[PDB]
Amino acid sequence: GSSGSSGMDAILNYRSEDTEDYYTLLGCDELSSVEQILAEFKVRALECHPDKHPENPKAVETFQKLQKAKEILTNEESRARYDHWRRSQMSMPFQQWEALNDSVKTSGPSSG
Repeated sequence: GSSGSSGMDAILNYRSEDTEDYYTLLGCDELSSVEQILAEFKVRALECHPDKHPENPKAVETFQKLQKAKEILTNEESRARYDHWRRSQMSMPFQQWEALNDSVKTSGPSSG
């Protein structure tokens, strides 16, 4: 004989997340390696690429935060600084601090 049929697993969790964590953007952590951090950035970035979806401008943002974070992480030097700022939970955002580190002068006027 021959019979059988099953597949009632129609349960998924695609909830959203309201947070601005450079680590969340790529869904990785200190454990994740550079190679991987890039792979996810490519798929996650392409899946929401602006060029592809010219009708959806907002997308640009998602790609802007994906390319930025991916960089700050990919580089052990830049990342190292990020973590430090976290453990210190400074009042100002990493962005600001970053500038201070490089130079104690006004760097990057374009904010938005």
